[PDB]
Amino acid sequence: SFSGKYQLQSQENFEAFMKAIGLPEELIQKGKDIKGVSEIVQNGKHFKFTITAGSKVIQNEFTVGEECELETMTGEKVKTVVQLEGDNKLVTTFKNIKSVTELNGDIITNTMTLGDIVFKRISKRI
Repeated sequence: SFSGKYQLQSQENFEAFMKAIGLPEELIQKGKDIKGVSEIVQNGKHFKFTITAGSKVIQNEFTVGEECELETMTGEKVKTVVQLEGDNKLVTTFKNIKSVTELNGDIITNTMTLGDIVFKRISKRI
């Protein structure tokens, strides 16, 4: 069940992943190592997720089994269908970014793979 606040503890590969997709040294320097709360509201099939890492508010909205335009870091509004396995593993791909947001009780583990770089956020439910 994805409804909850999730504060970041440890992120593997923020500055290598964010430069490799295509961001400046301005939005990288807001959340370089400043912990962000992803405030997720699961309302059945209608999801939203509000990432606040430093001083950069990216509020997103998808519905599971519907083609929904999502505000990613470099891709300004990118269409992708988000398929849910059960109620605790979201499985999607934006442009060439395999985003797997798997819940492990409290720990929301977003293992977001470009190609070689694995951006793993380890975020416990506060």
